[PDB]
Amino acid sequence: EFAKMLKEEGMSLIEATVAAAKLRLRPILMTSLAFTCGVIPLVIATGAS
Amino acid sequence: IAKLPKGIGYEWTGISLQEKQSESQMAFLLGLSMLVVFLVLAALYESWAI
Amino acid sequence: EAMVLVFIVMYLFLHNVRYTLIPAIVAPIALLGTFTVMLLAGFSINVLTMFGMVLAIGIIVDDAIVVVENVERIMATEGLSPKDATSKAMKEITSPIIGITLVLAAVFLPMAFASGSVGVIYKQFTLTMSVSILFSALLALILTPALCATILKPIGFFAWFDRSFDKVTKKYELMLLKIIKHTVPMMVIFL
Amino acid sequence: MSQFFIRRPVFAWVIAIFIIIFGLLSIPKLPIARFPSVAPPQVNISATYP
Repeated sequence: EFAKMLKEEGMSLIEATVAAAKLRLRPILMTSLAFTCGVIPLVIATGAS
Repeated sequence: IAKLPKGIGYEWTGISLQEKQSESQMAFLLGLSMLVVFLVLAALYESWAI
Repeated sequence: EAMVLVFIVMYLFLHNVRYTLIPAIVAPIALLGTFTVMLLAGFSINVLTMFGMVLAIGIIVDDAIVVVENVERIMATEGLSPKDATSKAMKEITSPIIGITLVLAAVFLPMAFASGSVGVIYKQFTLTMSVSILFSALLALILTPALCATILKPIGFFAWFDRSFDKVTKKYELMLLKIIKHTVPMMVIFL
Repeated sequence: MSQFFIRRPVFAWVIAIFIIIFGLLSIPKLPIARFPSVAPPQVNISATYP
């Protein structure tokens, strides 16, 4: 979505898409790792059930 | 009744049960009403003091 | 334990207690709202609905994570005050948050209507996750802007993390730029 | 817009307070179990014929 907005602003597809990917690295990694670490206790369960 | 022999219980029925229930919830209802009024006023007047 | 781990990771990335508490408090409120909706609908506490909350822990914060990320970035780069930075961040991120919320809520809807006991199992997760996500979206559009504008103030392992993240971000830029040229080899690998 | 609540923190705080206090009130009144009614209901007709 951010790449679409940037390209519509006037930047070329390569520049717009690469800028959108660069700027949104931290949100994506942060919100993926939050979920990944949240489910670790499920994976490493070692007792009943 | 508390002085009666052990193993004997008592129950309130009819009007008595309703009267007991009515006085059981008085404090909670009063507090909830006050809290709702406080929250409404805080929402309206943008402040935690008024 | 999932809540604790999510808080730990948010701390290890944001580096500040405030920045982590702004999104962290959202999850308990969303879960309380889901409990209210469960009472209204007629659901109950059980292993399935609680595994639903465990899975939701991670996703019901993402909107607050994004809003705090953007406000932090604006404050760091443009040097704006918390209020102006928050306003600009919201202006930028409003649409993405609505899109993510609606998509993530809609993905779970089909499972609920499945027939059989499998459908019964699916309904618990669907209700829990969808209600939690919808409540989190409201709490991120409503409360988080105000908290960021108000509580936040103008402004070891953390410095190393920042430097390494900048380096890997530049490396990602370079790698992605290299990859763009080789589009057809990329598509064949995807296939 | 979302700009409404940036300048009105009290109104978002009271909304959050309402949600928290309704959820806390609701939790005690919810049943607790292991699994839901996730099995086909069964009804038995028993007939004794000498």
